[PDB]
Amino acid sequence: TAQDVRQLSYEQVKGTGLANRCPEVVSSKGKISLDKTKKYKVVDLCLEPKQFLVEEEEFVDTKLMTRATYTLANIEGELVNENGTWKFIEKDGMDYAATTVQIPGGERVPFLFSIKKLVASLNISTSTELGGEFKVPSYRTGMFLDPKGRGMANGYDMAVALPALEADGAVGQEVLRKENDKVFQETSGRIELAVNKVDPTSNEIGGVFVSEQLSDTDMGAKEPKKLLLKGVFYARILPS
Amino acid sequence: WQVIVQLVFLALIITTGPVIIVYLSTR
Amino acid sequence: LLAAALALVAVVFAVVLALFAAWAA
Amino acid sequence: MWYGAASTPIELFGPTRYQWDSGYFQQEIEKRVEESLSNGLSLPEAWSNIPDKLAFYDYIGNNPAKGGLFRAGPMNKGDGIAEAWLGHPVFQDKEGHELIVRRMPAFFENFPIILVDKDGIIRADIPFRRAESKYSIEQVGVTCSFYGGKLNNQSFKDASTVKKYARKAQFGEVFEFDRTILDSDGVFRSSPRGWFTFGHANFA
Amino acid sequence: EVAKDTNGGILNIAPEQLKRGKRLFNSHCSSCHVGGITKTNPNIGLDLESLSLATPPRNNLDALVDYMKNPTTYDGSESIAQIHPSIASSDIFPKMRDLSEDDLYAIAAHILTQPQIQAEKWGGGKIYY
Amino acid sequence: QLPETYNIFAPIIDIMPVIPILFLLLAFVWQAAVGFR
Amino acid sequence: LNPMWRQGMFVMPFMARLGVTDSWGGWSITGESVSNPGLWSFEGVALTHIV
Amino acid sequence: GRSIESTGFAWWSGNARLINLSGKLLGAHVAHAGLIVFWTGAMTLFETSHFIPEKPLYEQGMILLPHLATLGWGVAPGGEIVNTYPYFATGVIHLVSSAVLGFGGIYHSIVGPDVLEDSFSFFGYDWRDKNKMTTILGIHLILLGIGAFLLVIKALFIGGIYDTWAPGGGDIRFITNPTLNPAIIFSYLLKSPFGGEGWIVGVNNMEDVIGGHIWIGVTCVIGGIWHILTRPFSWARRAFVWSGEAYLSYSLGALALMGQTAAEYAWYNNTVYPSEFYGPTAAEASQAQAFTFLVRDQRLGANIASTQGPTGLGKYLMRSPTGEVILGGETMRFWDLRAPWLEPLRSSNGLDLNKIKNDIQPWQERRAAEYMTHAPLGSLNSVGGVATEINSVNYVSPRSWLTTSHFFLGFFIFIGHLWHAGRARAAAAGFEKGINRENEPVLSMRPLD
Amino acid sequence: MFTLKIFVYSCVAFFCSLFIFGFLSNDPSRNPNR
Amino acid sequence: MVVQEGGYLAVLLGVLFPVAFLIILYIQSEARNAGMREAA
Amino acid sequence: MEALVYVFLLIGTLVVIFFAIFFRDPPRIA
Amino acid sequence: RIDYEGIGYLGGGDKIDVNNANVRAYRKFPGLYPTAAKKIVQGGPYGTPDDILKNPELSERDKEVIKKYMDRFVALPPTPEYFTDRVNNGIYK
Ligand code: CLA
Ligand code: CLA
Ligand code: CLA
Ligand code: CLA
Ligand SMILES: CC1=C(/C=C/C(C)=C/C=C/C(C)=C/C=C/C=C(C)/C=C/C=C(C)/C=C/C2=C(C)CCCC2(C)C)C(C)(C)CCC1
Ligand SMILES: CC1=C(/C=C/C(C)=C/C=C/C(C)=C/C=C/C=C(C)/C=C/C=C(C)/C=C/C2=C(C)CCCC2(C)C)C(C)(C)CCC1
Ligand SMILES: CC1=C(/C=C/C(C)=C\C=C/C(C)=C/C=C/C=C(C)/C=C/C=C(C)/C=C/C2=C(C)CCCC2(C)C)C(C)(C)CCC1
Ligand SMILES: [Ca+2]
Repeated sequence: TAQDVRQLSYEQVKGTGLANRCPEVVSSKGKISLDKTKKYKVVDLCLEPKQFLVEEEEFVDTKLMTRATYTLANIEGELVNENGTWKFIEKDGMDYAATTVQIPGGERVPFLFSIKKLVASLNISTSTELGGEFKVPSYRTGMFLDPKGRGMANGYDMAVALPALEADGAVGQEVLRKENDKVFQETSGRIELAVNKVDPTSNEIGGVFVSEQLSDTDMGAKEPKKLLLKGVFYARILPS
Repeated sequence: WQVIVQLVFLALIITTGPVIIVYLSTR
Repeated sequence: LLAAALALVAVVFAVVLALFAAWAA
Repeated sequence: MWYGAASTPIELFGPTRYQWDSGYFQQEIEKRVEESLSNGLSLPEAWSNIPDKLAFYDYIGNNPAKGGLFRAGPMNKGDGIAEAWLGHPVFQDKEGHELIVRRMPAFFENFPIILVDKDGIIRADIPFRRAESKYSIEQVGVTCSFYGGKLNNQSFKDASTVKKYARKAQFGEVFEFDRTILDSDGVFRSSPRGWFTFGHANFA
Repeated sequence: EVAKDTNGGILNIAPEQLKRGKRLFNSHCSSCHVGGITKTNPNIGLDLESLSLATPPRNNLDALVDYMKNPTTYDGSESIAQIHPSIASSDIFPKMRDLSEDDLYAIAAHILTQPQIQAEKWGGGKIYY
Repeated sequence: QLPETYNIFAPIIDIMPVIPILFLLLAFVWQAAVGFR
Repeated sequence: LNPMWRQGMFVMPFMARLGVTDSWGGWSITGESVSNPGLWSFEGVALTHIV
Repeated sequence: GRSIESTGFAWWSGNARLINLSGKLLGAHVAHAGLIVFWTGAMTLFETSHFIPEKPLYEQGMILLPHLATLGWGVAPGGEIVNTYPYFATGVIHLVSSAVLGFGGIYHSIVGPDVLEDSFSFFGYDWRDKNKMTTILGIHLILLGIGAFLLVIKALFIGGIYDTWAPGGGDIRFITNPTLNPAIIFSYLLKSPFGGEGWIVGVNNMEDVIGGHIWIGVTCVIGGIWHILTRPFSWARRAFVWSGEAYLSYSLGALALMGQTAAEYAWYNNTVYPSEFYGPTAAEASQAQAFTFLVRDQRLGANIASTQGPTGLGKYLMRSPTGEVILGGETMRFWDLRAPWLEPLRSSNGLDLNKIKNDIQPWQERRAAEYMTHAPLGSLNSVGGVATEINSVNYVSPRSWLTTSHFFLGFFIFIGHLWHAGRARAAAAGFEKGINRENEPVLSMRPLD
Repeated sequence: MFTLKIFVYSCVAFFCSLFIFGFLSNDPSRNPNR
Repeated sequence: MVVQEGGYLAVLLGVLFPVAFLIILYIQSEARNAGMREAA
Repeated sequence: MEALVYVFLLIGTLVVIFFAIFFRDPPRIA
Repeated sequence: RIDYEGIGYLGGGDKIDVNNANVRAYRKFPGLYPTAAKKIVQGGPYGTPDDILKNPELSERDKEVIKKYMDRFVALPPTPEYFTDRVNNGIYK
């Protein structure tokens, strides 16, 4: 489908929804050679979720609120054989996407579908599998402000709408401390791709991915929820 | 010195209207 | 998009159009 | 009622907005303290002679022009019931300049925290934007020492506590507050003076 | 009353030149340098302090006119004539085709005289509007 | 600019587009001259 | 630190302004302690107004 | 009649005295046309007189010259105004013609006969004569068709038209293969006016423009012939009010609609309105800012495809609701923009990240800077920039002038449509002068409750 | 979602047709002076 | 949401005390009206 | 649950309007 | 956070926290902006300021200028709040 996408024009794709879909590989035979001496590089890495599960106190199905803006693409990485084991080290690309789902009851669960700083060991054929750990930055960053003008790197440092509360010694606005002390909370979801299609002529791989991950905390005001993404992936092998 | 030319031309046009009216008002 | 939409639209429109055509007659 | 008179005492109806405007009580307290210094007494000994009542008058929470039309109840429903005078906080930089926190005017529901010296020059503040700031207490290095009151002769050098007492300082003198008894909502209410003036002006 | 060169050259400027310089600045610079911040890159403005900390320091008339002739990065390590309007690139920046040396010196005169009369306002931004 | 020839006709052209407005105004003059308006 | 004007009293200061400063409870808003204000305490003023 | 006693209308409503006077009415129309052509000529000569060679058109307050430049007169590749003489030519022609039309106007208004039905029979008419009206309508329709074919001829054979999408930057081009396919053209016609669609304003190539004018030329000619050689059917005769005021109201509604459409063309389209001449659109300028700082920050060593903004969305690059890779920030609303300086970087799935990383050209950066610094924002006294901006740049984009003015016009013209349509109905039925005291309809009606 | 679209389209076409063909039914004759 | 409880009372009392007032007047008004229209 | 009170007041107003329209005393010509 | 000890090293002070400060801060020292600042940020973070010079893809010009202002640098522990905005921190004018 990569050739198909190549043949398509912008006006033919714009609005259809194809722009958020990962290419397919119509071949389940052959193998991609990997000399353990030469360095490689995985390029055009595109995951496309299909399933978003949010665990409740088992994982339950949700409803997507943010439409077709969730797929990661053009992500870039070094494929280096370290001490015999094959390692993929994610670098550049569109390796994150803020998406919001809705669990039963109506509660919105926003999260940052991230694959940043991924280190994935390889265990390339249709039996090859890619598994591994990754960093998920804070959903909001330092300059972001809450509805009362409070943030990490800027904003008010107190509940400015309550001057009579912030007026006595000791306590204080210490109550509202939990909401006045914005925290950048890096977490970790942890993925696990799994190939299934390999085209040796075009050196393209694709197949299933599973990913696990951890999610939005409102700058340290609420507890995060575990989210579950079930999808397809695509990539290409390019020599260094 | 261009301003004077502009204002003279302006004066002539502006006056051109009412003059035609006055002229025909006599007849 | 689908043929069903055009079918229904043209159907209702043709119905009311015929009603009007009878009136005009 | 609003401007004050011999028939509207501040002990019965509360202080006026103009007393906060002119720093009436503030100037008085400074005068008494300096007089005590002339008598040979030290600074904390001078401030310790200051009554809690006078210090209470110099607090913006008792300013009748800081309330709201639909903020119902007594003033204690706002900041709470006044427990102690903490004493007078004196701010100083690393050079020893006596810094004063810019007092909140009655017009402003909120006010940026700015610590200014004797010549009205900005020496410290609490920055909105953190990056490229050049007056933060973490950078300038400011200390707060209380004279008189409950926190008498206590010094604070850590940036956190200094910033704390700075916000609180923009509201005038600092006091203790019981906000459990009446479940105070943390917002300022007007005095009987204010309500009277409002009601009677509109009725007029 | 500005700096002519890096050697301490000082020459007074009459309001005729200030007028021509202001007009030409507003005609050729004064988007971005609408007001001598820099809308296309606020990191490098026309404020006195930023000018003095450049290499070479554009704190003087000759350096400014030199910049208008052949502009460089803030560290002077590279040319930016293909991105920034100049005499050297008046072929792709046609608005620069009608500027003489007197014009460049007038514009520079304006830029250097502004921080002396408006103080913090020049290169200050919306803060001081 | 204008061709060098018709250069001399610059100020007059500066007044040329303002003429239709005058016509509007002229209507009122005409009316006031008659007895109406 | 908790006088009448901090407590939302609206008719109290008017009773206080003209002499009625004592209560039958044995207290005063001046801080003193009375044992018998007589008829014209706050409560007395209230009850007489009711009658 | 030229009095209240003789006509019933006052000096204000003075112009209504011309409703049944064919001669003086014709004089009014001709004189008015004279005023239009007058303004065209005079203003064109004004713009030519005030024009400065080495400045963009949109910096000099030009609205007429951009039209001529769009048609392909005196333009060099890129949108450089080299020859300003054909503009002078058109201006002069229009002006002199204005002398002719003016003479005719004054003649038929004052000198000639009031009624053209007496001395003549071809130029005379009764408003209630349907056949004559459809004949005139047909003639003028044929004229309009001829005009459309004039544009077509000019673009196909005589030099061509300025194409901003031309392979090599904006340049005049002769349209070799116009679009005659009905699927495409009428695909424009039956398309939504909402975001990403744009109805007929979303036309982005001169092939479709000129082909569209071929279609509209054929349609206008065939329709003209149709109305000249036929009479209105029964249903139309029953459905319409047949009087001068009614026709006036119809044309008013039409012109209101057209006014709105033109305002939208000026505001969103950059094909028939090249940004080289008219300046950038709002969309184009916002996208230009995002592009500009994307480039600046990428040059400073930031991986823009991975740069997380305060919200969690892409700071420079994100996705549109349908998946396309777009510029981040507020300009996410403007992701439907198509500009010749950006489309080189466009791929199948939107913006090509590789081309963004590697193949961004200096001229593109110059375009982005220029356009984001010449956004269509400015005050009434032509102070350029946002409302809080200070007095330095004298600038208001031509797009703003055109769009606002034509909204004003279209609006009041719609008001006029309501007014005259209503009065047409009331005058036709016979109660436009008040309620008959002896025939009050309500009094002959059963009460509501 | 498609059935909803069909429904709404049906309604719109219906009322629009009634409007258009309704106003074509000799509306100027609908006056008290007829 | 932490609201002022008295509000409830205020509102209802407010709303219901004139409402009743109006209704009272109206109905007696009409009664009298009827009487007068009847004996005419 | 002030929402209950708001809904009540709105419904009250709308009801008042409804009865003001369809239960008005008819105007009678002199 | 409410409190940050290394605020002064973000541009408004005499010294620069190489691990957290924005590129704009390096405009304080002639020669560093934009190239040296770019390479510095792109090569961070560092355990010690001197580690800056251990960065490949640094020209000799870069290393010269950087030494000078080596006396001008500090390496505080990297906090992601500022680290994420080392190029664009939402500040313009
Ligand atoms: C196709 C355009 C067109 C045409 C041919 C007519 C024709 C007519 N209109 Mg009409 N009208 C139009 C558009 C048009 N209208 C529009 C767009 C509106 C909405 C604003 C109206 C609103 C309107 C009303 C309300 C009335 C008419 C009436 C009439 C009749 C007499 C008009 C008259 O004597 O003018 C007289 C002209 C004037 C008094 C001049 C007034 C100038 C205006 C108020 C200022 C406009 C500002 C201008 C743009 C520039 C400002 C000047 C500044 C430079 C100093 C006549 C049949 C009358 C009617 O029904 O009689 C049968 C009537 O009462 N019109
Ligand atoms: C389609 C109409 C249109 C448009 C879009 C423009 C656009 C432009 N003109 Mg232009 N012009 C026009 C018609 C138009 N003009 C006409 C008809 C004339 C003949 C008088 C001129 C004469 C002219 C000159 C001489 C000049 C321009 C200039 C300009 C530029 C700056 C405009 C400016 O400062 O506006 C100022 C805007 C206003 C004063 C606003 C007018 C107020 C409106 C009409 C509302 C008032 C009416 C009132 C509310 C109506 C009452 C309603 C009633 C019905 C109840 C700009 C490109 C200048 C330029 O830079 O050119 C190189 C310039 O020097 N124009
Ligand atoms: C076959 C008969 C005939 C013809 C050829 C015309 C032709 C014309 N009439 Mg007309 N008219 C007619 C019968 C006719 N009329 C009748 C019976 C009446 C009722 C009395 C009128 C009433 C009438 C009025 C009231 C007005 C006109 C106007 C016009 C002109 C439109 C100009 C324009 O912008 O159009 C669009 C223009 C184009 C699309 C450009 C190309 C048009 C053609 C190809 C050439 C145009 C050149 C030039 C304008 C005149 C030459 C035309 C001629 C050679 C066919 C045009 C010259 C208007 C005008 O301004 O007249 C001067 C106007 O206001 N007519
Ligand atoms: C110059 C403009 C013009 C004008 C004023 C007229 C005027 C007229 N034509 Mg006509 N016509 C024209 C051009 C014109 N025509 C052209 C160019 C053609 C084709 C070559 C025709 C073909 C034509 C035929 C075949 C017939 C008429 C008829 C009529 C008469 C009845 C009008 C009617 O009921 O419309 C009402 C029209 C409609 C309800 C049609 C709706 C239009 C559809 C839905 C397409 C529009 C959708 C579009 C995509 C969206 C537009 C956006 C907008 C809604 C905002 C009337 C005198 C009739 C008549 O009486 O016989 C002479 C008749 O039978 N005309
Ligand atoms: C009806 C009427 C009216 C109106 C009227 C009108 C509107 C008229 C118009 C008229 C017109 C509309 C006219 C026109 C004219 C034009 C002309 C007369 C032109 C001329 C031209 C020229 C002169 C040119 C010259 C030149 C050249 C050749 C080129 C170069 C430059 C120069 C400039 C040198 C009124 C309301 C008032 C009232 C009365 C009646
Ligand atoms: C050139 C061009 C083109 C084309 C265009 C065209 C082709 C158009 C057409 C158009 C058309 C084709 C239009 C039409 C329209 C229509 C209308 C607008 C209608 C209206 C109607 C009416 C108005 C009616 C009314 C009524 C009713 C409804 C009721 C009854 C009565 C009556 C009848 C009144 C294109 C796009 C390609 C491109 C661009 C350029
Ligand atoms: C083309 C040309 C020419 C021609 C020109 C013309 C055509 C002119 C016209 C002009 C005109 C056409 C003018 C007019 C004017 C008007 C007026 C001046 C009017 C009025 C004013 C006023 C001021 C008024 C006032 C009033 C009244 C009386 C009434 C109402 C009220 C009031 C008070 C508003 C010549 C030969 C130079 C040659 C060159 C070129
Ligand atoms: Ca497998």
